[PDB]
Amino acid sequence: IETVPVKLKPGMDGPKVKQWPLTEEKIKALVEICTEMEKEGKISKIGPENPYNTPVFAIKKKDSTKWRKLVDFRELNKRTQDFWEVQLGIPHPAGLKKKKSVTVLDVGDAYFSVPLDEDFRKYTAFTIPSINNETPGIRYQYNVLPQGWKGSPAIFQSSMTKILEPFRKQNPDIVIYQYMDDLYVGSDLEIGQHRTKIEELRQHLLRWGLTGYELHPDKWTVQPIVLPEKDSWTVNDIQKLVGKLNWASQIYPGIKVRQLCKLLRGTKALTEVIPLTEEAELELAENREILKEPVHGVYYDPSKDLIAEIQKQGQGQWTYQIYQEPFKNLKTGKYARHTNDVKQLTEAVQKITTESIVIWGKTPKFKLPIQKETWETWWTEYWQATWIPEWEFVNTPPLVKLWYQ
Amino acid sequence: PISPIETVPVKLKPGMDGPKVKQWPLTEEKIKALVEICTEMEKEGKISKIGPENPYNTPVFAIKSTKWRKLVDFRELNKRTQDFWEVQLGIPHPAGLKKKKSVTVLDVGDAYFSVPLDEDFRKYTAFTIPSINNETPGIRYQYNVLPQGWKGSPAIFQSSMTKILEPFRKQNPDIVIYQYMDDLYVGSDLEIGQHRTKIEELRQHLLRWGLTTPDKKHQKEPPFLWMGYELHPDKWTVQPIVLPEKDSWTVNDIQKLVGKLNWASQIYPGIKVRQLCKLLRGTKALTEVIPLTEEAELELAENREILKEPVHGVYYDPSKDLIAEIQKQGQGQWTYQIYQEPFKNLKTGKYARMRGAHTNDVKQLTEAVQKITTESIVIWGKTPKFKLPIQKETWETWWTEYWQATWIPEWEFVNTPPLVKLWYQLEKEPIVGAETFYVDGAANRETKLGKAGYVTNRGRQKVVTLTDTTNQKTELQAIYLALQDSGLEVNIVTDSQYALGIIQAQPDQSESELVNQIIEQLIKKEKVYLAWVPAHKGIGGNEQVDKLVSAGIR
Ligand SMILES: NC(=O)c1[nH]c2ccc(Br)cc2c1S(=O)(=O)N1CCCC1
Repeated sequence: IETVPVKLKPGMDGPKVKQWPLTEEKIKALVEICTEMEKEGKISKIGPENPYNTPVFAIKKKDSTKWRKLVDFRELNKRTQDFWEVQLGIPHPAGLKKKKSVTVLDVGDAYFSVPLDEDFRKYTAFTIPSINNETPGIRYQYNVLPQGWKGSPAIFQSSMTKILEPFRKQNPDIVIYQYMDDLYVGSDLEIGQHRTKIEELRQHLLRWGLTGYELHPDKWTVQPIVLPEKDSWTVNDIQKLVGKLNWASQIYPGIKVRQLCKLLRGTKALTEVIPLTEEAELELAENREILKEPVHGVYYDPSKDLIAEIQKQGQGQWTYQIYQEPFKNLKTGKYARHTNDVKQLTEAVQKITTESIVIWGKTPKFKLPIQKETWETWWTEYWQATWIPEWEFVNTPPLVKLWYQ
Repeated sequence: PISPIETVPVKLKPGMDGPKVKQWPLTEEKIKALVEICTEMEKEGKISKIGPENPYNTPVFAIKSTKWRKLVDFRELNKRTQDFWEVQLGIPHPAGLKKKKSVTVLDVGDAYFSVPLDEDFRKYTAFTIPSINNETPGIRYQYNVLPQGWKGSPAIFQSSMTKILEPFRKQNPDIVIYQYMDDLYVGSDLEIGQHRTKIEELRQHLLRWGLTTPDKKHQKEPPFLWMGYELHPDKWTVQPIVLPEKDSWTVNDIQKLVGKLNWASQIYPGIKVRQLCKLLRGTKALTEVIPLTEEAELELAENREILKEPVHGVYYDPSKDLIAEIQKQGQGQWTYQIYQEPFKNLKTGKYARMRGAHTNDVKQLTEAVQKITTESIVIWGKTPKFKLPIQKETWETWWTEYWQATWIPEWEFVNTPPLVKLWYQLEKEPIVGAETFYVDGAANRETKLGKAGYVTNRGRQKVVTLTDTTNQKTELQAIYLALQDSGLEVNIVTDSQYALGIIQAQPDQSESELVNQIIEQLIKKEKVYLAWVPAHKGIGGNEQVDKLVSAGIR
């Protein structure tokens, strides 16, 4: 077979990303996996004259005892964005998010049958480290389209189309979208009928080598800002209410506080019960109405990155907002739960990323309420996805969490 | 002997040609010394003569205790050479090694000079011995082997040695060989006789690959001094640490001491450095004398006491769990020890780090665990089981209510005071029967002056003036006023998200002395409820302290 030439981003070099430290059992799982890939010609050992590096990890992958190798091509993907995105971009379908049922299927094995351009191989270099650095790292590079590299689906596009052609012709109303190593399959069929079509799809993929996760985008609704409903309002209660309402505005147009504040004149005790002058009740009355509805005026801009912020609410609950301009929320939601904070945050991240792929065809850059190092040591312990989003580490603002509870 | 090993292909950086630096004229004695050195190197295959057809050049020098040495200045070729993969990604920690019955070190003779250089690259290694008084040409050579001082040498050497060792390793998996620069450490659990025998078999497999190594009678006996360590087959310690006796200490003397104490801290437990370090703050010249503060003198004395009498660590038994214990040594100082068998330390360490501006022992302990967890993954490939001076209820109460996520590996409480604890708590609800203080601060950016104050629901008010402040400082000054004038039980309402965030995280220590004064007050109270309201709304007491505090300062 022939190879498609690949170039980096002009006056841009390859990735030189440090390999993070791995545990004994992940190192052994990788040595085993890599020894088998090499035997099959998928990757080859390399010399000191390759100064590139991309990190590598081992994950389990949902309800499986088997170890999966996971390559972090976040940097290489950044250095090849003109190739996979402009040159060979994969259109994302707007109808996908509308389907009642969306099934995710792992189609990454497809890639190892396609060879990689010889002059690009070197940039796919990675290392298997040893414990205590007692031996030198095992160095390899790829000979075939690697999993996790956004150039692989871009290149394999034409073959995927040939493969899905009969199934698509026979089922004009089912939407199939490829994102990285997965296929997203949506339909409006009744569930047993949807699962039946999925098995049929697996039969076609099976004829070409290839060999799931179940969403319901159409059932992805609200997650407003809620206001309290109560009898007996305190000075302290009112203040909290205007604080939240005051913050609700900036994002929501119409929020009014004058009447709520008029209730609070003078220098009162916090524990002072204060009867809501009907003038007021009509205010949070219309505010409550404002808050139940959608933004208005906020649209997705494809030329902009998606950001996702997450707040730890406590007792298994986490809140999140996705946006491009701060306060211009494209989406808000929640995620709820042996589970520590890291394991739960890890699942919330994967959940938000998958919805984001379904909705916009792209992943968000996450702002994580956690110490970098803690995240770094723990994330792969519970990571199951084959992609990795971008992330930063932040310190949650005090009030932000209460406003989203 | 130059190794029969395959060659590593080398390239110049993209869009660059080889070096072309002119040779400075040398003295006659230098030219002569160089002519002798090269003819000998050429008569051994290390270098080869070339002509005026090759156009590259690198300076050569000659230096002298009375024997001549050749010096090739590869600076320019180095800048044009491609980057390579890193030689070592880290160095092993002795605590991570396994105990060994017999251990030997073979130093590789003429290391670099035994490995061939890519044929297509030799050309850029061209150098010229100049003619006498430069009148005439020059003798021109190029390298056939890895040059001393060349960028790619270390990596190409190690890669070659890795390729050469594989065959042996496969046939002897029960044997450890560690590659370090030009040395080879060889360890086994064999009886002295069969170890000596496997060495010889190694020394000969290397010999077949063009690499010489010292024979028995010539190879060193443990303990092996390596990387600042002293290694025995059954134990390890740091190399001999001498803390000088000095009447006067200069910055350079304190810096060196601090580095030796930091190095010893890997195995001598309880080593302290904070008071000695405080002295290096500000600083004058490396030569200037620094009087030792009291504190600095107590720390030194305490360190001196810890250091008299050797201490050694044991090696790693991969069949057993690792236990890490941590103790609070004082304000911001933590000390830890790692063992597998109670009290036989593999290693020790200390942690001090201030993460942020305001902090608490709960957050510091948890940061210390993180630092140890990471170090463990590195040294042993597994996390340890921790023993912490913090009660389980304390930890879960904190982690549970805090906004940041966390996860510690498996741990158990251990009663070694001081125990970690939270010093005060804020109320979840307003206190009935408590005076309410509405606080506020204001600062003028032009003049840098401001005012801090309060108005209570029970009649009081106060405004204080401040002279070289900031808004942030006024808002904190305001909260402090309310805590001074209030007596146990109080409700404080601020419009400062900044001051709120700080207090809500239950700080026990801060970089800000004002913050420390607030903390000292908070610990004195019975009950404190603290709440926030948006500024510039009609909000009662707030609008009043705002106008009070704004007067003249905006
Ligand atoms: N790999 C090991 O587990 C190991 N263990 C040792 C114990 C004592 C001595 Br002396 C050397 C050793 C060695 S070694 O010789 O390989 N080498 C010493 C420097 C770092 C590793």
